[PDB]
Amino acid sequence: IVLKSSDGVALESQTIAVPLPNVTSKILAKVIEYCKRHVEADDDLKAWDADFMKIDQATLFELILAANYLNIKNLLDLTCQTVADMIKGKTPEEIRTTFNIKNDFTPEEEEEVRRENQWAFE
Amino acid sequence: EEVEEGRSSSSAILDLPEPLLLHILSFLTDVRSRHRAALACGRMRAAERATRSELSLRGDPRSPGFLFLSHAFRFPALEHLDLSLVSPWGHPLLSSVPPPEAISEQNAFIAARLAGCFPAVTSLAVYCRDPTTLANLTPHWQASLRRVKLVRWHQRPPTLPDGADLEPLLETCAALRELDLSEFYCWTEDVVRALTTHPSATAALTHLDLGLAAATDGFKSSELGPIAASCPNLRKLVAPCLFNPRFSDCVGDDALLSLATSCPRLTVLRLSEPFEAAANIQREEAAITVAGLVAFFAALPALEDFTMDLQHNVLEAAPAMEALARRCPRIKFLTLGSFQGLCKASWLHLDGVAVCGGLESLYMKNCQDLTDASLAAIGRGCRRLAKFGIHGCDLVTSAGIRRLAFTLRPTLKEVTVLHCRLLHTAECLTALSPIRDRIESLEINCVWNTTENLYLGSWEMLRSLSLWFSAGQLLSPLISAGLDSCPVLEEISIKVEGDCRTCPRPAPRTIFGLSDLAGFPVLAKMKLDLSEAVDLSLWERFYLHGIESLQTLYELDYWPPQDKDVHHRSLTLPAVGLIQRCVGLRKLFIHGTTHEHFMTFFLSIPNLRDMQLREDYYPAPEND
Repeated sequence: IVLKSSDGVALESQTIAVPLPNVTSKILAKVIEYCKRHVEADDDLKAWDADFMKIDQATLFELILAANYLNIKNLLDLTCQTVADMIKGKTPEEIRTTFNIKNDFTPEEEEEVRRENQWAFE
Repeated sequence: EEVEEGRSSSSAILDLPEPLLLHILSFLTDVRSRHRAALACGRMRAAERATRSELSLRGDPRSPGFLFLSHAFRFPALEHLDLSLVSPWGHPLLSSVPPPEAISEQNAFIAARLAGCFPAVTSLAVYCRDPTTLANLTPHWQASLRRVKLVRWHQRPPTLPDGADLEPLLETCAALRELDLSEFYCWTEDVVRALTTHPSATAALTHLDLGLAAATDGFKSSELGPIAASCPNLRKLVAPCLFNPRFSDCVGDDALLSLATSCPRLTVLRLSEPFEAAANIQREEAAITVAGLVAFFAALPALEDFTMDLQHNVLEAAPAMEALARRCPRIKFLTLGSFQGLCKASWLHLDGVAVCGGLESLYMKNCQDLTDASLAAIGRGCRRLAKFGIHGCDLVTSAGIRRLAFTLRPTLKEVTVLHCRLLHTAECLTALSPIRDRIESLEINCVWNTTENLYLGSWEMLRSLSLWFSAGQLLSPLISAGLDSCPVLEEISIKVEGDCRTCPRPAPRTIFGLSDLAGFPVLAKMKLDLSEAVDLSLWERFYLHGIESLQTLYELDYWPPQDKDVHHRSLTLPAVGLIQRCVGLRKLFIHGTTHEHFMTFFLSIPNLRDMQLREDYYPAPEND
């Protein structure tokens, strides 16, 4: 609906309820593609979310920040669950590798986190 | 022009605003992944502790290892807290009974420390040996404790007055809304006395589970009456009831109507009759009639989850099911037991249960006139069926199952076929071919035909499998029956019934066939239940030999056989050895006891972590 991006249905975003100086023209192309496909009145609807989420990690984190400035609750949850499943089943070092995390734990601070974890069943 | 990027000093997930890092970690529901995520960096550790929604305390809160922890061990947003599996298993936690004043201040310190780590508990589960456990625990959460689950597989203290087990909750927790007593043993007089003499806390209850650890013969009409009349706000009620008309205080037509009138806002009702094989009440009639069920279904317009699993039969129930579709349009989950005449399907149309179009889950136990014509008509009216199941129906064929699987291809995902007469394993697995690539859960009893096995497609979405056997029967012919390739099958549940001293002791050097499940790639969790399977070491070797061949066996729950004259379910020495050879185990839960030290399992299994002897049967041995 005449949505002006920053480089150069529009209601799913409760911040729209125009100038969008925080979202680029590439991420808004995915944002609009998400809302266009969901304004429909199952498996196919949910199978497209995984296909739409087959983006690179750089594009994914731009989509998360976009669906947070813009108030699209259904999109902010879909992109955040993707990052959550990435962390799933990986060792701490594997989690650091995927997201370029630096280990900032002292040898004792990590030992405390381990000792704390021994108080919860898996 | 487009250059590849090199080493970057920035991490995108850590450059996110911290409220968004909290939001990401809130979808990670795998506990081991949450523990590993808190080890990546100090910022994600703050995110994990601040968004962990639930936790089951592992270890002993009495030991100094917990009471002297840091305050970085703090879960601000934790809602559900499970203090049921605190070690030792089944011991009274924060009790006031001596095994003088030193225990009164020790309980307060352990409660104050538990209130520190979890300061926002709204759902609490605890092993309640005696009511002083609730009295020493609720002070810190009494203002926000909405749901409470009690666990006691032990004997009720003989000196406690009626209702004393639930008094600390009804007197202190003004925020209580859900009381779960499904695994909490107590007399039926206890639940009636407490819930009818506290009209302030009782009048707000909306969820009630009165299972009482399956150790009562059911609540009588003189007991279900006052309980329902005292809780006029119940939306979900689960309780066994005495339905035998041989007793003047059974639950019949009048008891049902009075229950629906005293609780009109019910949306989930699950009444069941405690099974007892000695009586063998197969075709005996019940005190419930179809004429009374129609008036009972007319008083529950908000009913959405109905379950009346009976042993005494209810006849000509076709009009009542038609009334359930009219007076209860939001019905979706229906589980019926010993209901006869559920669907005649004679003048076509869709009589009986087929009129209920909104059904998403249908389960029928002991229906003697449910035939192929019924399953044909059921598939016409119940186009939203996602879970289907028949139990003890001796007129259903493979042609009825196969037709239902084909006509319900889009929605049918879970199927239960237990102890049906004309349905054997190899013949029933072939009937489910129209959904062989779609079915996700399967529960069948194993019956072998000694011609087509040893003596096809791929179940591409089957993730859960449940099997029922008999003592001395083999699992090996299952691969030769149709389940030869299940790629995504991750969990399997096995149960063995029947007497032991009547089946011929299988020829030594034969085994049940646990090793024949190695062909399943991702089979992780197993539930081997041999509790109702009865030299005892010979029978555990028969059922446990080959479990070490399961390379991906991650989590295991084992139920040792009961004893003829002992209250302990001890693991024989070869049973311990065959489980100690499961090197891939992460969690090991033995529903009994063992003479071997609990550390021998930790040394024989390298990556073993969670282990506990959870003796969750009604006569717990009381180890101290």
